[PDB]
Amino acid sequence: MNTVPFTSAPIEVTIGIDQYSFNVKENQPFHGIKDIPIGHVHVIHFQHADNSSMRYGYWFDCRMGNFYIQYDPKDGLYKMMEERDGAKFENIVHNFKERQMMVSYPKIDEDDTWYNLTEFVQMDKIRKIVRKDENQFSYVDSSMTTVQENELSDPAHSLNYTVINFKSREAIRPGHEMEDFLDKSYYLNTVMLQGIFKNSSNYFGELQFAFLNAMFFGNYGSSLQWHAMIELICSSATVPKHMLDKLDEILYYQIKTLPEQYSDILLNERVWNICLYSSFQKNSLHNTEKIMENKYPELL
Amino acid sequence: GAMNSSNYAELFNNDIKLFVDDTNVYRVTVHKTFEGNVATKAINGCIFTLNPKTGHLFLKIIHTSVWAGQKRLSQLAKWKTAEEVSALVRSLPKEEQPKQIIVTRKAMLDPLEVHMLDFPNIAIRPTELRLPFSAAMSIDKLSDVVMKATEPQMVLFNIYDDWLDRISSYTAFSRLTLLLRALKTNEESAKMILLSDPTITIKSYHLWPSFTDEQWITIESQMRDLILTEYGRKYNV
Ligand SMILES: CN(CC(N)=O)Cc1cccc(Cl)c1
Repeated sequence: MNTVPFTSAPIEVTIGIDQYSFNVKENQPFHGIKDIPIGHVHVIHFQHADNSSMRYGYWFDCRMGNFYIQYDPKDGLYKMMEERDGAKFENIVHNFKERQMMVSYPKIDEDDTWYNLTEFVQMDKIRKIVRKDENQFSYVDSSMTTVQENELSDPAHSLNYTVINFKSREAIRPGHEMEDFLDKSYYLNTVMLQGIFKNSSNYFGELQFAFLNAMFFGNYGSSLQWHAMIELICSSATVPKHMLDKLDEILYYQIKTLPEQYSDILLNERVWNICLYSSFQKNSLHNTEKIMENKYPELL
Repeated sequence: GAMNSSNYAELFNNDIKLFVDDTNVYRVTVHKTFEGNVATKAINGCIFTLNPKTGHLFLKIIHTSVWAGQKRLSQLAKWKTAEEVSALVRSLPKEEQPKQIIVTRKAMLDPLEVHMLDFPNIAIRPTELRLPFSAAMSIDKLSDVVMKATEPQMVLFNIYDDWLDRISSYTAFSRLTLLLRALKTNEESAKMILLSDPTITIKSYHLWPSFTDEQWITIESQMRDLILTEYGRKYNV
């Protein structure tokens, strides 16, 4: 069980840790989050009480270092930092734990939600999408644009998701124009899976990371990426059966976790109707179709 | 963006552009089978690709053999159209290639865009105008070359005959669209108007009769009357 301790909480803020959230008052004696499960990536995220604009947060894996949060009054945000002195950090954490100044990651034992949402997400792949090599953790916020968005303006602050474009030479083999546009299997299986991602686990990891950034930060370019990666599979006539079964589980837990009040903005009507009802895979996503129909029948 | 009444005069500027109409690519007769079911038989079709500034028409004849053994023919027809338009562009010298291609039906946008990926600087545009190019097969010489074709073939015409010696492109296109709209709304009457006077002939190298300026004004008036009427005979007004 790992711990992300906090120097202080000088400004009133709603703090999220994965799918959980709690409110901290201005100058409340809060000193961090303990009992964080080992084996998964995690995200700790912030929304200030005075500017609900800019949700921001940090992806991290406690196996990669000892991380803490300290509020910077110049830049005006809670910053994640790495402590290289293990003795000092373990001692600070033990002192905070003894004084019961930490909240406990409130995982129900029966609950596999976070595992199911992060099954294929790896910290090393996150660090290639979010390039800041001097840190072991990754900052994301509501406003960061994607490489693809930038092409249509600061590169150091971009989300380097894999560019997917259905009307591109990468997607369309000369001489197979109609074939490749109407059945994207070659673009999925040769270009993306064999060529770029190398395996379906890495593809699903980026898909899952894109969804989580959309949900936690309202990051619009991440929502675009998530839907594009869904659409590429659903629009392929030839998909390994293990991938279709895994996609159904992935999407089921994503739809299950989405806040009902955000389904209006976070769910693209065209993609989902195409994917569940017109695409080659209209009959291959039974669990996802069932939850979508019982939870968001309006969109459809 | 889309071509509409507001940006109409762009058609006659000096940027090369082509209209593409796919209406007559996939043509069938519907008939009954011996068992009393319904079947279709394809007949030869054509792509209508027109430079509205110069009158140059590239009429690619689509021979029924291209459909043999294929499924979903109405869908395939759009992709075949886009393949042939792309091949035409590639066949033209660089200085003759269009800067824009305007498709008369929006369902041609994606097929043509995908086939033209190698030409990122050629804009593919829809239009809000309801152009009457489907009536091109009511022009006797065009229908005749399409029906007689025994294999795929490209035939070149000037759809304005020699009109540009005496009138501007704007006026020529307006005359063409009037003639075609008439032929589309009441083909028999329209053709009666054009041919009623035996002494006005069609030159061997032309599509339409050799009217004088004064006779074109009368003809054009007769076509507008026909269109208004039919619009009455239709809506009863
Ligand atoms: C005390 N250092 C600041 C310093 N560099 O002296 C910050 C800090 C590190 C680790 C855990 C917590 Cl919560 C606080």
